[PDB]
Amino acid sequence: NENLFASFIAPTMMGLPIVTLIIMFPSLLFPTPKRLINNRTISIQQWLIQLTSKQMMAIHNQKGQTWSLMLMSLIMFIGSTNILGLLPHSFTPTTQLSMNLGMAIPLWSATVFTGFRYKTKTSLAHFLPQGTPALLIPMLVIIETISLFIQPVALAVRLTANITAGHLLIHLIGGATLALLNINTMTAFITFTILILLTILEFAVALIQAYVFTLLVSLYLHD
Amino acid sequence: VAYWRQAGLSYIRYSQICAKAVRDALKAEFKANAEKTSGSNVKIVKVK
Amino acid sequence: IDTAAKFIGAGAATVGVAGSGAGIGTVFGSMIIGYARNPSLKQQLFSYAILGFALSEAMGLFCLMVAFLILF
Amino acid sequence: IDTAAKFIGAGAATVGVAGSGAGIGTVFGSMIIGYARNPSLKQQLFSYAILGFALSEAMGLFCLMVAFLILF
Amino acid sequence: IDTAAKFIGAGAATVGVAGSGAGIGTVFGSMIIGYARNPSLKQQLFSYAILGFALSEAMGLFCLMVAFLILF
Amino acid sequence: IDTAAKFIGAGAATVGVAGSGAGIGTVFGSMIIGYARNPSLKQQLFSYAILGFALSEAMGLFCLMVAFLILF
Amino acid sequence: IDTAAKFIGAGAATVGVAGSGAGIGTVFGSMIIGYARNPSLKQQLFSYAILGFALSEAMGLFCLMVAFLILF
Amino acid sequence: IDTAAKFIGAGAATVGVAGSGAGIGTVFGSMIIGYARNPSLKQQLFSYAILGFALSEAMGLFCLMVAFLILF
Amino acid sequence: IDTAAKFIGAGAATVGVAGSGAGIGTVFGSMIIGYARNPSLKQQLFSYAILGFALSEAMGLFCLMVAFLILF
Amino acid sequence: IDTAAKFIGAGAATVGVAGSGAGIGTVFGSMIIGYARNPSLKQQLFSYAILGFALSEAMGLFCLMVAFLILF
Amino acid sequence: GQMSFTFASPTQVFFNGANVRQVDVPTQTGAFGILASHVPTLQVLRPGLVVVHAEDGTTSKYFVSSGSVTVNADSSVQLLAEEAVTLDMLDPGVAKANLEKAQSELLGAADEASRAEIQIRIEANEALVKAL
Amino acid sequence: QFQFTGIKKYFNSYTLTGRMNCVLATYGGIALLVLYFKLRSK
Amino acid sequence: ASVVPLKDRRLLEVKLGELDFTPSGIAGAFQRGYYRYYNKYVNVKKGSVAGLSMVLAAYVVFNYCRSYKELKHERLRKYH
Repeated sequence: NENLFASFIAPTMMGLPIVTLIIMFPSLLFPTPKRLINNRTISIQQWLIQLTSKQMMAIHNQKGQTWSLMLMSLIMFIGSTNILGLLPHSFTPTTQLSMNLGMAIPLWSATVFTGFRYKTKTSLAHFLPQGTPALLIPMLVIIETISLFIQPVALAVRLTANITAGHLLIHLIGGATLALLNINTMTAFITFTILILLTILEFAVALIQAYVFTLLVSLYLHD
Repeated sequence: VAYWRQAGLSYIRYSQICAKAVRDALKAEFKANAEKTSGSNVKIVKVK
Repeated sequence: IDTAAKFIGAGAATVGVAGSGAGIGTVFGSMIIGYARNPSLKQQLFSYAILGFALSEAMGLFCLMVAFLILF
Repeated sequence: IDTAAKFIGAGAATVGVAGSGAGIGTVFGSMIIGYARNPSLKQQLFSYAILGFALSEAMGLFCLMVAFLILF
Repeated sequence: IDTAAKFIGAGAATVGVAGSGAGIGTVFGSMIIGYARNPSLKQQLFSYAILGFALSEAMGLFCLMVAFLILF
Repeated sequence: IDTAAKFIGAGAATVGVAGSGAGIGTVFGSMIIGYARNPSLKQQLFSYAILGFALSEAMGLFCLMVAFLILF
Repeated sequence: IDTAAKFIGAGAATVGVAGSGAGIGTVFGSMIIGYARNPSLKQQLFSYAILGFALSEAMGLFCLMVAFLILF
Repeated sequence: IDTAAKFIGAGAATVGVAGSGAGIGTVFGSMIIGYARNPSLKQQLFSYAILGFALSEAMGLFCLMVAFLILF
Repeated sequence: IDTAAKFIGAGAATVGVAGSGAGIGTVFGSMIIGYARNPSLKQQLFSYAILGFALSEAMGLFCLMVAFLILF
Repeated sequence: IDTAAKFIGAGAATVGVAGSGAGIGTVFGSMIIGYARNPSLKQQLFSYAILGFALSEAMGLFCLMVAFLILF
Repeated sequence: GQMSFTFASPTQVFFNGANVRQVDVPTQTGAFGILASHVPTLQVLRPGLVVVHAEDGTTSKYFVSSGSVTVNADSSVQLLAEEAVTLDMLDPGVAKANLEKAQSELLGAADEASRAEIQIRIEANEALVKAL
Repeated sequence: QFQFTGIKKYFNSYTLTGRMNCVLATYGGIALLVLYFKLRSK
Repeated sequence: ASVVPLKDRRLLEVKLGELDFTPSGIAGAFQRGYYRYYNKYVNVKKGSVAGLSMVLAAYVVFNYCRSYKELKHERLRKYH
């Protein structure tokens, strides 16, 4: 009975203040120069695109490369609006589940209607995998279609659910420091747990690779 | 892959050393059999 | 009456993460034996450690999503 | 009493993802080692992991759909 | 109270489909590590995964059909 | 009240077939990397495959007979 | 109320027989890959499997033996 | 009701030997694929697999020891 | 009813924090098979284990606050 | 009603240690295949298994201490 | 069974073409026993022993400097060796001082090629001292 | 109004399939209604 | 008022870090921006911290105002 942890009971509030300012604000962090040589703070933004435009280009190698100049705009928005919110009292728009159901469905259904305007038969004859055996046709095409319509829900809900899960352990491990007016040795160890956990919460960049990329595979496979 | 790889060496370079490292460890009765090999006979002259 | 049922339905929901507590244990133990064979870590071998990590934590944290909704 | 048994009813069925929560750790821990031995990932050797992931994350959200349909 | 056991019974009965979750994460990952060493997939290599997928799937949907037949 | 304990334990028993769903995955998984080296398939590979399949079943089916024993 | 504690101890104890059913998929999976190196099979290669199979099932039956004690 | 708390606990603590049941199934799944490279059997290959068994099943057996104290 | 509801939501949450012990069995264990192929020891080899050891424990000490979140 | 919670709580809290044994068989099941490739026993390999048993059991044996404070 | 154990050297031909049971191969990625339908593998060797097992009472002992296996499709393994030396003609007294010699010269290597080479030399010299 | 002709060659290329927010719009309208419906019955 | 807020960002951006006007940012006003922290963020030479870390320090104290109404907590006194 040496080190008694404490807790504080307080509501954890994802309120909704004025959003249409907060959305526009990580656009003005990135400038664009009309010059040949630039000014050594855009120049490391301009290099960072060159890299990851050469990995969502290499797989496709089609005349579906026209689509890929948009997919690098999709990575900078939720790459920024997940990285701004680590600050003391900032607010992330990708916390709320509303816009992510408007980021999945106008993009996911832009893929199944891409081959249906050109191929019209073999896009969803990709439901036929192989040299058809007999005992498992109905066990297959009720499975590979129930794992198609999961994909818009599978794409949006994986983003909202772990981003907000980062924010609660920021509060709760952090709030247990404030309410630790018992023995002062254990206060540092909870603080040292925080400054490790904030390094893990720069996997909010790592979770945007797993949103543009499984949009490519959900584009490359259909087209 | 090992430490000789990513260093600039090969297997024939590996085989010349661990032959001599064995062959120098012999007693001083079978020394002439280390001279039986005697790889220093062939010479190399280049075109340029 | 359902105040306990608020608890155990949350108290049982949390142990569904116990897969992904081991599922990332595979992908980091399985990387070092993919690395000691072939020391080219700056290539795409380390990039398949994080996407395997992120796709496993994507199925990791949202099991705790159903935990709070039963509470709150 | 209809409400309370629903609250623990979805709590037990949360952990159906715990099989897919670590079954996705193995198959993405087995392409770290199959790309290490033979660098030919751009053929079948990557599309056999996503096809491994589609037919294994079909069963993660498959059970949470039941834990919703027992709740409402 | 009779329907109260009808709901919590299918709550744990669909945990048996999680066993077809982590059990399928291996047999699709073993067609990664054992493909590069021997490219003969159109022979019985892919065919012994489809048998390995389906007959591992048959114990997945069987523990789903218990949760229907316990409730109705 | 008698139906309350019956309808939970029938679902509480059939989580025992989940562990059979795990062990059945390796048997069609290791035979993939077992046959990939050594194409001597019509010999005792497959005969050791079918014995391995129908033995993990008998640790899954044996609970299922006990699972129906609870109901009757 | 006296009957209800019989069936939770019946349902929850039978769960543990799932684990040893997962174990004998490993040892019969590993005999397929051990034979494909060195066909010395009818010697202690195969005999170590029947060593291991009897020893894992002895644990799982030891789990199942308390199901008949605590029910009765 | 006071006797009911005795019954509910041990069937829950029973299942802590399920993983230790499979935790001895893999230590014999190694010595198949371990011996089949290097026939140095009667030496410390087999003598180590003895130690891994009796250590791991003891930690399963202590999980059954607490099942008796909940029972008694 | 208050101290009744709190504790069985707390014990049933701490099951998930030994659900990541089975991962560091693979993380600390698969260092062995990597170290024997190549002894480049104080390279990223042992340090990739720390990226495995403390990230898999980071899902272990994940749920332990959530258990003490429902202690109070 | 206090007695009905203390006994289900610790028996629920014992479940996780099954996760510990199911990884601790791997950390000697990798040392069997470790020493059988390269006889480097008396050097750093065997001491890692001494660390490997000591580490993952500390993820396990703490969960038993969780069961005691529910009981006491 | 039905295994022509070929094994030779440039100087003198050792156990050749004879049906011998089990062969030890000292190899990077460890030693592996040859069991009568062993899977064909063209792996080259590291320094170490070959303890070859026959029905003639007891096994023989040799030592390969740097060899190569080519076990074929049928049951026919061919082993080669640059220096398949016998052990008893080795002198332990000069052999120990080499191991402490090269480790003393590790940090005198101003390049990156020879620094692997002295790591080769201690590995070849560690190979004999466990053997003897 | 020059936020158009810089990207007007891009629009009628891919908005043939990309500007199908009708499904998104339909879902949104329904979502607002259900919320209102549950607050109507409180 | 639109040409008023537009001439805040344009004037500020050129002055804070980089633009005969492009090399004016090559020396940079980062030496002017430096003295606020203590010395330590010295890496602003070509990845410029004080150019960026002022906006993000402005967006924090702007969002401290909205939260102030909710987390009051203050007694009939001052803190330590």
